[PDB]
Amino acid sequence: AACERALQYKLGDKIHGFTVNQVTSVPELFLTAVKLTHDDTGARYLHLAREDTNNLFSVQFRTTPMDSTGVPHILEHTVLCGSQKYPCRDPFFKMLNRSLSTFMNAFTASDYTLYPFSTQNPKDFQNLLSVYLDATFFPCLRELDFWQEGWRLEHENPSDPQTPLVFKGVVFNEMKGAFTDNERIFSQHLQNRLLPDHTYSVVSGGDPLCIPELTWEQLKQFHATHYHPSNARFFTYGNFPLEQHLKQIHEEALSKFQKIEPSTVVPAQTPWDKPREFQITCGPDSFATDPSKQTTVSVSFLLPDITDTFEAFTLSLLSSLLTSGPNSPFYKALIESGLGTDFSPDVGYNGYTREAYFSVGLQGIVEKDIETVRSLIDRTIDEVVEKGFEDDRIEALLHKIEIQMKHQSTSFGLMLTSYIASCWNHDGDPVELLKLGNQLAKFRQCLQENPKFLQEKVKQYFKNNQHKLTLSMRPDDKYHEKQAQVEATKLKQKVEALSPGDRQQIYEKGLELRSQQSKPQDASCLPALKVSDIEPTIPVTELDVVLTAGDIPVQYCAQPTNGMVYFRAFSSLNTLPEELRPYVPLFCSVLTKLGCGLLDYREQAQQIELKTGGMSASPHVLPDDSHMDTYEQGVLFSSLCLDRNLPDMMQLWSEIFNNPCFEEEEHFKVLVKMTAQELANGIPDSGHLYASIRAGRTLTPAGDLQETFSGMDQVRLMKRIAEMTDIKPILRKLPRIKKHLLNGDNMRCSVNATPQQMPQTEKAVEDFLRSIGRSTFKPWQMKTHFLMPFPVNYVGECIRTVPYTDPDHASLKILARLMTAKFLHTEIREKGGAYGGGAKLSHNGIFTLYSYRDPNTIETLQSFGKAVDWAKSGKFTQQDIDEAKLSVFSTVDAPVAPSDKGMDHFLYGLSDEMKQAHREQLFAVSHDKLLAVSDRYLGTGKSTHGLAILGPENPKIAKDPSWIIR
Repeated sequence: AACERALQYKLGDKIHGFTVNQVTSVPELFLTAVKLTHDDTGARYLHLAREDTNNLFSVQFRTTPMDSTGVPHILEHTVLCGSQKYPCRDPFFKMLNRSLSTFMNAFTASDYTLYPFSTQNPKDFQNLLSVYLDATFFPCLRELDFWQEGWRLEHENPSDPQTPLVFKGVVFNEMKGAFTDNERIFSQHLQNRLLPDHTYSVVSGGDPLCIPELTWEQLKQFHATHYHPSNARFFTYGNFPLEQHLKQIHEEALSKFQKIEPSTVVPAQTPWDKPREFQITCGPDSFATDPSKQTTVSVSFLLPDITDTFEAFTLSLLSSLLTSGPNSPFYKALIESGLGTDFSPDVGYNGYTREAYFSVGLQGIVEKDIETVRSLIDRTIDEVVEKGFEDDRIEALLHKIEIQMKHQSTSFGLMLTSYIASCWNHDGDPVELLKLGNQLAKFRQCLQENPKFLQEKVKQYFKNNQHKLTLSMRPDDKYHEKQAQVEATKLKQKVEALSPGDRQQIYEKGLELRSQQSKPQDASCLPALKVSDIEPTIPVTELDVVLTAGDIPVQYCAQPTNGMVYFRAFSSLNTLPEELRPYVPLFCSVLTKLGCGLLDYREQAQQIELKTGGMSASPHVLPDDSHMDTYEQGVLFSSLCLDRNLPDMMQLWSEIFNNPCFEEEEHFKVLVKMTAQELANGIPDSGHLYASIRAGRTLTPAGDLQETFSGMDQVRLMKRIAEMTDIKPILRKLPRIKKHLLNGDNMRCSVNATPQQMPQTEKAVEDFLRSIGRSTFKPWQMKTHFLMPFPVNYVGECIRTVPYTDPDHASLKILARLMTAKFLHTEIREKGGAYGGGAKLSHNGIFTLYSYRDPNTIETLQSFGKAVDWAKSGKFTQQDIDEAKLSVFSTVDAPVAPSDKGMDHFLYGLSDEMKQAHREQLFAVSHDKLLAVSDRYLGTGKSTHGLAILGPENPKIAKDPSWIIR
């Protein structure tokens, strides 16, 4: 096994130029941690050897910007457009089709950047590790790649010099979209204000007004100073041997550098002595939203540095105690006070920065109450100092921590790297941060030996700490108007300062960039795989449906879930009246948080968090793979629990079915308002999803109903519901849904658990099931534009293909991945400047066309017209089809955690006879078939086309009478 061998490194062993410094076991996580340092370049290596296939490698570079120009983000964003060993254009989004990797993506945060990737096939791991090593340590920083990828000047047509020069770029629109997010605006301003001393004072992502002050030479110097491997943290996770990683790294990249000192350390923020206060302004509230109540307030403190692991542990626990749940002091003080609608952005602990900053505050309040809120918060802290915390809540919190320690996930390496990145960015020993068990034992001991421990901590960091702050934000109806005007003024200031020779230079450089883009060029220099590497057969999983008292089919699975238990239960909806369908999402939202039998919502929530590890309920619409318009709707009462707490949880579920409290009204108002706000916030960050859903509404009964359950109609409805003052008519609906959905008539349960816990689970599930009651489609074309005050655009469009078992559906899943990887990724992201775009084939058979953060709309609708023409013409080689197969078979074979194998058969009904049937219709894909399927479905007049676009108002779009404006 990986762990046993990995526990066999002796202190002081030289391994391919590395050195052994510390090895430790982590049994609560079942892994082994190894710390190594290179004898010359000083880069740190962390190896988390753990017996899981999906291995991960990540390289980290501390990027400490000193301005808002946005240099570290663009340096990260551009080194994915060539290098020395692979001078081909775009090595990254070409290796997205020459690898079996399930994750391959890169991140950049305030004071660091980090390139991880995780995969399962060792040869593919070696290939992509070489690609990253070369494409970060030795990139050819073409100025034209900076022009394409960062910011540049360009006419409305690089061929015509008679149209004005505007800014273009991908990072530019990326940040425009990122700061379309009011939460992000607030958090950015808060971090800048509370930490104004040093690098956190400036927008490391670059402000959409301060990007143009960045020049190519600055970028090259930032790279030459920051990406030297003395600023390199290497982190690898999984079962592949260590010698491979170290040998490849040392004898590929590290040998060509020498030791420097990375004078980049972020210094401590100076302590204030007087509480401060500020004011920021943001964009308006989406649609019909009362202008009065849109203010936001915070009171954010300053916690110690995260070099001391235990102090940060204790303060994280304390913040969770103070903020989370209807049993927390600030929930009772602030949330139920009737002023706000939710907590503030970044509420609770935030250890992202060098020093943690607790935050707390409302939003949706009226301005005149700000001092009120402040007083509340201040007063509330006082109360805690004189009371403390109820012991049962502490026990529930520790139980939840234990659950999150034990629950097995598919992507453990990614979570480990994204969890230790911040703490290890600042010379902090990361092994100590992995040992949750040791620190929980320490926490229990320290809490027991002194009863007032948490009271003293709250006093020390909330009473006697002067580094407070009180930020307050207000909506401006013309915030983005002002941003556009100042950007236009900056454009004019930058343009008139240019000689005609430089104008001709810009024009010729734009033409050369266009040539470098649209020229069909080579990619053979990169390593790759073959479809002879995709495994031919997948192992089968053991299922055993067991009818239990008396017609309830109850699947079971025996997985190594580490002593945890995963109950699930799908209950249908066919007998429900049609008029109560829209509120079914609301019913599921409030079902598990209103009162169960003899308990009230605070007691029930304390139970739920004491016994289980979460108890949700969320409607699904599952389509059928033997007919186009056959769908099974229904709610999925998922759950989770430790082994011992199994009957208790099950009793809870019975209580939730038999006796839900539909008369607690104040907490229902609170939950409705809070969740409606939470749905109103999210429309930007998932604009393409909403657009695609509204487009595909009219194609499929399943599509229309999924639009009702999660489309824009849902947020519209919830906004209408949280506005009302009389919530009686809505709370009088819930019994009518409980009497149709909380029974055992049309219900199929499921269980995942270790075999040793299988008979006890049999008994408990049967007890629960005995403890419950036992009582033409014509596709049609619609267009729709949603007026949304955003800078960037979100475009959707759908096509109606054939469902899963149809032979043609198999080939389309290669074409859809083919168009994205070759044609759409170029004519949308690299040319149109968007953040993302392409096509997918939904499991139901909807060929959807989407765009993510698109500066333009009509071109993309036309770029989609050129998408079918390019495919129908067959202008792709045979290896291109070999590329798509390698891609899809890295998506279809994405590893599944013990918690869900197999939930596809339980939900969608895919027996391993039908998966292998489809898996071989994909190996049987040839050039002639892609031509045969493309001209059949995607052609004009061959299907129905539903369109939907989210974005700012546009003259041409609003003109066409063939469009609907909403």
